[PDB]
Amino acid sequence: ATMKYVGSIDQGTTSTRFIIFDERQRPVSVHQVPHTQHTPHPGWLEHDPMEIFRSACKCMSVAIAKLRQKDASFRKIEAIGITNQRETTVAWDRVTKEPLCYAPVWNDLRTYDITKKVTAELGGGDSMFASKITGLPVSTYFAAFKMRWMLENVPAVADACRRGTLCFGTIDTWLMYKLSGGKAFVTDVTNASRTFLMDLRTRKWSPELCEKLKIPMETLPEIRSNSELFGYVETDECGVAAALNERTPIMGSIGDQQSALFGNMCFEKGEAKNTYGTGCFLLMNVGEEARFSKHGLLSTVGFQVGRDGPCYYALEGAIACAGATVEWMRRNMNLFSHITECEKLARSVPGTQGIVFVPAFSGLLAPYWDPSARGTIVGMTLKTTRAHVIRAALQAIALQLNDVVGSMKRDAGLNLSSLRVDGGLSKNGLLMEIQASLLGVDILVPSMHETTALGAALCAGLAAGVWTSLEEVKAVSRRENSWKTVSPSGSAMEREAMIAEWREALKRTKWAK
Amino acid sequence: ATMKYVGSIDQGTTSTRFIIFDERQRPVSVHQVPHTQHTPHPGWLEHDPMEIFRSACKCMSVAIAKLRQKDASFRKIEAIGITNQRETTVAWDRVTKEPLCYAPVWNDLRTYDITKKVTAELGGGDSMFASKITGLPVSTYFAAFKMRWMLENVPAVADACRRGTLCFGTIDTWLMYKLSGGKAFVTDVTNASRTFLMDLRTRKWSPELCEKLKIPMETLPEIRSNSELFGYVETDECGVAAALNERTPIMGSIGDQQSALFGNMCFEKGEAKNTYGTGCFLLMNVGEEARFSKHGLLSTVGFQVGRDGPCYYALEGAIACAGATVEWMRRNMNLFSHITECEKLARSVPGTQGIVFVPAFSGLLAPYWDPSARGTIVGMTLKTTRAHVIRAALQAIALQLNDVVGSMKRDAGLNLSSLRVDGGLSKNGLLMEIQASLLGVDILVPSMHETTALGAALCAGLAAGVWTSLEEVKAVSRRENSWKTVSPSGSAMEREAMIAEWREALKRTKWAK
Ligand SMILES: CCCCc1cc(=O)oc2c(O)c(O)ccc12
Ligand SMILES: CCCCc1cc(=O)oc2c(O)c(O)ccc12
Repeated sequence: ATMKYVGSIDQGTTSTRFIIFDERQRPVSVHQVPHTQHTPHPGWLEHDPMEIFRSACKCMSVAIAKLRQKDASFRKIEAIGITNQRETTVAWDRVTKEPLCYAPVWNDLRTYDITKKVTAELGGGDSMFASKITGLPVSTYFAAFKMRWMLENVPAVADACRRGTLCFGTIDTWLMYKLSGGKAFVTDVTNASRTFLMDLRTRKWSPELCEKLKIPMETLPEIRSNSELFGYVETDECGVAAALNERTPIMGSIGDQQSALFGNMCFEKGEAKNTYGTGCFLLMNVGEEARFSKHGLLSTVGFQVGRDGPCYYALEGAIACAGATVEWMRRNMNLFSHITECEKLARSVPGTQGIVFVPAFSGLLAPYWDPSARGTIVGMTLKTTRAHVIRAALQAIALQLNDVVGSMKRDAGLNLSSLRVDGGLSKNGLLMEIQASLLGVDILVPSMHETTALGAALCAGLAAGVWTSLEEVKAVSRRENSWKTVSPSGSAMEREAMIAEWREALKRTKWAK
Repeated sequence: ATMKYVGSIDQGTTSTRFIIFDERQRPVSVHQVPHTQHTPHPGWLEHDPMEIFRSACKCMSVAIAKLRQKDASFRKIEAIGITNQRETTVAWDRVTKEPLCYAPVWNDLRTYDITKKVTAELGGGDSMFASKITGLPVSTYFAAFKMRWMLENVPAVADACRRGTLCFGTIDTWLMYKLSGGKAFVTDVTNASRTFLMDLRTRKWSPELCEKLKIPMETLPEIRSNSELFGYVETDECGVAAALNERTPIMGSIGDQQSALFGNMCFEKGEAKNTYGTGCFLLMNVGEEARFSKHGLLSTVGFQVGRDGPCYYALEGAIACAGATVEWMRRNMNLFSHITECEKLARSVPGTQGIVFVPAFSGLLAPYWDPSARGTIVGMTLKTTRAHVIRAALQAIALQLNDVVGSMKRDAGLNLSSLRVDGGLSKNGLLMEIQASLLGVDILVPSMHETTALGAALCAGLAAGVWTSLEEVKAVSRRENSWKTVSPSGSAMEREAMIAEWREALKRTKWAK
C-alpha cells in the first residue's frame, strides 16, 4: 500500500476546479477553468451546462497530468467526489443528452413572478407555507421555481416534458449524468434539500409538492446519501476516462456550503462554519433531529455519510455583501488601493466613533428579510475618515453574523460551540477578532483553506475506504493541517453598546420601492 | 475728468485686504496681511485689535505703493470703504485709545452660559422673545452677549465702564475709530443690526434691550448709514497718510454679507446673493419693510445709501457645510485628489441613481433645526461609486439652498428674481447648473468675483460722486465686467423627485445624543 488519492470536482458559481487530495488530506494537484456569466436581462444570470461539464473535464485531465509528473508512481484515483453550487438548475434530454437551454443560476431573478403566484395561489400568501416539508421559504433561489420557469418559458423544454424525454437536475446531477455517459441519474440529500421538492425529515421527494407545483416526477433523479457508489466516470470529453486509467467510481456528492461544513470537521451538533466570499453563508450542525426556524433562516441537510447512515441536519443563514463590501470600498469608492490597506486602515483607528455603515447594498438577508434596505451610513461628523468607514464595514459584517447566530441559538436550542471560518475575508485578522468578541466563541481559521473541496473528497474517501470512520478523518486532519485560533477579548457593555448602535442604524436603512 | 479710484478695506476673520478699484469697478491693486488667531480655551476665539488695525494700514500703503508703480494715471484714492467680519466685538478706552482686552470673534462660544441665562430669565425659555425688535434669536454670535461677557469677566473693561471711558464697537467701528486717530465713533446700520441692541423698525438703539442686557448706551457708537461721510484717514500708523498723500475720506462701511449682497447689485426686492464658501450664506433683499421669519432665518438690514436714505431689509440664511463637504470628501474619504476632479467625477454620471448624501456633519441649520442630525448616506447599491456620492453632495448643497430660499419667499411674500453667486464653490458649474434647475431662476456668476470688497467700494464711491446712482453702478458692471448666466436646464419632474428623495433622506439623519 503506497499513496492513495481522492479527487474533488469543485463546481462553483464563476469557475470549476478539480483538486486531488492524498490520504493525509493534502491538496497535491489542482486545476481551475472559468465559465461565462451570461446576463441577458438585469438581475438574470445563466450558465452554459456544456461549458461547465467541459470545464470540469479539462480540470480533471490537467490535474491528473500535473500530479503524474510530481508522483510518477500514480496509476489511479480511488474515487471522485463532487461539490457544486446549489440551486442552479439544468434542463436536458433523456436521449439527445444535450441541454434544452441555459441553466438559471441560484441568484437569478427571472423566477420573480413565479415566486409571487406560488406564495399567493398555494401558500395563501404565507411564504413559509411548505416549510415544515422542505425547511425553506418560497424564494427565487430554489430549484423547483426555475424548473417551473423553464417548463413555462422555453419551447424546447416544454416539448421535452411532452415527449417524456425531459430530465431536470442540480449541478451535481448534471455532472454525474454527463460524467457517466447517461448511466447515472442521481442527486445527494444536501443538494436535493434545496429543490423545494424534498421532505427534510424523510429525505424523499414530496409528491404533494411536485404535483402541487406541476413537476412530473419522471424528470427528477433518485436521491441517495452523500457517501456511496453513484456511478462511474466513463466519458471521453477531454481525454478524461483515458487520463484516469482505471474505471473511476464517483462516490461523493454534496452541495457547496455543506461540503464546507463537512470539510471543516463540523460533525457534532453545535459546531458551525462560515464561508466568506462575495457574501457569507453560515451553517451550524444542529444534530440528528431537524430544527425549524421562526426567524427566516433555512433548515437543510448538513450531511449523511452512507446509505442509511445517521443524517445530521443544519440551520443556514446568509449575508449578501461580505467581501463584495470590501471590494466595493476599493474599486467603487477609492477608499484604499491594495487589499492589505483595508485591514491596516481599520486598525489605525480605535473605534467607529459614532458611525454605523450598514452594507445592505442588495437588501438585508439573515433574520430580517428587507429587500427595501439599501447601503447606508449614519452618524458622520467632520472627524470621520475612510478608516472609520472601513472599520464600520467590518463591524457590520460581524454584527449581521451575530444577529444570524443568535437566531440559530433560539431555533436550534443549543449554543454555538465554535465557529470555523474560511474565505478571502477570514485572512483579515481584525474581522476575525471583532467576530469572536461579539459571539464570545473561538474562531478557527484553517491553514489548509481548501475545505469546500475537501468535503466532497472526504465523502468519497469514506465510501471507498481511504478512511473508514469520521474519527480517523478528525485525527488525520488534526495531525496534518494546522489552524489559527482567535479568541474573544473585550467587554460586555462594549458588545451591548455596539449592538444598540446597530439596532438603531438598521431602522434607517429602508429605501427602495 | 481724470481716472478715479476707490479703496476697500476688507477685514475678514482670518485676514485683512485692501483692494483699490477703478471707476470701471476693476480691482487694480491688492495686498493681504493676516492676523493671529488666539484660542485661550476650546471653543474660544479672539483677535488682537491692534494687529488688525495695523494690517489694514499695511495693506493700504503697500497696495498703494504697488499701484502707483503700475498705473501712471493713479494720483489718489477718492474715498475708502470698509467691509468687515460682523459681530466680533472690541472693548477699547476713549483716553488710552487702546483695547482693554482682545476681541471675541463672531463664532466664539464663551458666551454660551450668558446666552442660556438670557433665554431663561429675560425670555421665559423663549430664545425668540426679542426677534420682532432685533430680527435675531438669542445666540453666541451676537455682539451684545460678548459685550455682556466682557463686563462680567474682564476687570479692565468693568473698570473702564465705571470710569465712563468705555467704547464698545464692532470692527467697522473700531477701524473707523483708529483710522480717525480716535475722531469718529460710528457704526453702519448693517453692523448695528447684529448687536442684539438695535431696533429694526427704527434702526436706532433700543433703550429697553440696553436696559435689560445691561449695556449702558454711552458705550455705543452712533448709528449712521452704509454710504456717507464717516471720517477721514489721519493716522500715519504704517505710513498710510504718507501713502494716501492727499486727504482721504472714509465714506463706506457695511458688514461682510450685506457687502456681498450690495456688490452683487441686489438692489431691488426679491434679488438674492448666495456665497458658496466653507458654508453658505444666502441673503435676499426683501424691500423697504422688515420681514420676520417663521423658519429660524435672521431678519437684518441689507443696506442704506445716504444718511436717512431708503433702507432695504433682508433675510439671511446659512448652511454650515458647503466647501467643507467638498474638502472632507477629498481629505477624509479620498474620493478625489485635485480639486478639478470633484466637478469631473460628478459630470461623469448622469444622476445619483437613487442615493442621497445629507452632509449634516455639524447638524442641520437652515429652515429645519436639528443639532441631532448627522452626516448620512442612504440608498447605495453595488452600482454606487464615488462619482454618484460626489454628485449627491453637490445636489445636497443645492437642495438646502432650495429649502432656505423657499422659506424666504414665504416669509417675505415674494418670488426669487435671480441669484447672484460667489465664493469658490461658485466655480463648479455643475453645482451652478443643478441649482438653476432646482430653483428655476437664472444664476448670475460674476467674473469679477471680488464682490465683498466691491460692496464697500460702491458705498464709498456713491457717497463721493465716483458713481452717481445705483443705475450707473449697475450699468458700469454690465459694460465693464462679464456675468456668466446659467439657466434652469433639467425637467420639472426630475426637480420634483430630487426634492422627494431629499425629504425622505432628512427623516433618517437624527443620530446624535
Ligand atoms: C428572499 C428569501 C431568500 C432566502 C435565503 C435566505 C438565507 O438566509 O440564505 C439563503 C441562501 O443561502 C440561499 O442559497 C438561497 C436563499 C436564501
Ligand atoms: C443658533 C441659531 C443660529 C441663527 C442663525 C440662523 C441662520 O439662518 O443664519 C445665521 C447666520 O447667518 C449667522 O451669521 C448667525 C446666526 C444664524
